[PDB]
Amino acid sequence: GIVEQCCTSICSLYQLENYCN
Amino acid sequence: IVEQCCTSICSLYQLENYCN
Amino acid sequence: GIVEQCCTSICSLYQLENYCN
Amino acid sequence: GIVEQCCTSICSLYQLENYCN
Amino acid sequence: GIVEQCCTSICSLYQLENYCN
Amino acid sequence: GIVEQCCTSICSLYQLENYCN
Amino acid sequence: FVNQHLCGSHLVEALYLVCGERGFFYTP
Amino acid sequence: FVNQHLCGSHLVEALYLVCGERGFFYTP
Amino acid sequence: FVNQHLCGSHLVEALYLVCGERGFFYTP
Amino acid sequence: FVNQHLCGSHLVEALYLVCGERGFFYTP
Amino acid sequence: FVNQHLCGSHLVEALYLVCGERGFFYTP
Amino acid sequence: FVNQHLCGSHLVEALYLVCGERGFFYTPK
Ligand SMILES: [Zn+2]
Ligand SMILES: [Zn+2]
Repeated sequence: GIVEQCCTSICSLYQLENYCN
Repeated sequence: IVEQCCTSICSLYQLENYCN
Repeated sequence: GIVEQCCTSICSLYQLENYCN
Repeated sequence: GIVEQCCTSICSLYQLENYCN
Repeated sequence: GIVEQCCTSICSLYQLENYCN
Repeated sequence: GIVEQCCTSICSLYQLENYCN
Repeated sequence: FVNQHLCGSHLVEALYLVCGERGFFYTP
Repeated sequence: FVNQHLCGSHLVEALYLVCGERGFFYTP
Repeated sequence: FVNQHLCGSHLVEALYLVCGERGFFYTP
Repeated sequence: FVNQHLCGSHLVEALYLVCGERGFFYTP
Repeated sequence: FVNQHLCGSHLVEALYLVCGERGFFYTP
Repeated sequence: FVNQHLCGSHLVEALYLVCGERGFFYTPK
């Protein structure tokens, strides 16, 4: 999941936007 | 949650209710 | 001790409660 | 100022981009 | 008496040294 | 870079004071 | 334990601590 | 915006900044 | 990226999230 | 409650949450 | 070094930054 | 004051505590 990617790699704030409500 | 912990006061126990 | 464990390994909240006043 | 925008009032992350180098 | 020193009223980092063990 | 130093190595609060305004 | 006022980023921090890897939902 | 590298509570905090009041779900 | 009330250390944490290595200046 | 991996300031924040206004002693 | 308003988790963090591995005692 | 090891957001927070009102510039080479 994006969450795993941010920590092991890098992620964009835009990808984290997928997790909002 | 908000009306509980932030407005009033809650315990770490109550917070488990929001765990998935 | 417990504080070292938390960082080098893992530890429980109940264990951390040993440090309260 | 930054504070006279995001703290007293409110702002978006996009606005915060104005204070980057 | 520390929260009275830094929270109610402001304090400096030097003065926080008084609470180091 | 003192900031690089703080993270790759270690630094002192006094050195951080160089970046203040 | 104890009971405190928990707001904003602070409440989510407490949530991350209590639930950890189990995940949680944050919905005002 | 730049590509971020975030773990644990830092990720939770960033989720809070991006989502805000709308809230969010943390699913590892 | 909803608008929020960001003060003190919370505001500079978001400056870091947004700017990253580009760095940023913070002057009241 | 889940087990945790806490280092530096993250642990003292954990202690603050778990102990409350009762206070605590940080003895590394 | 300046004088700031430090309460709760913020105060315990300043205490952590100033004292480091020496530890400290937080007794409200 | 003890010496510190500060990375990322942790360093910017130390900066905020050290500079306070004066403000600061975060210039990572
Ligand atoms: Zn705060
Ligand atoms: Zn960290």
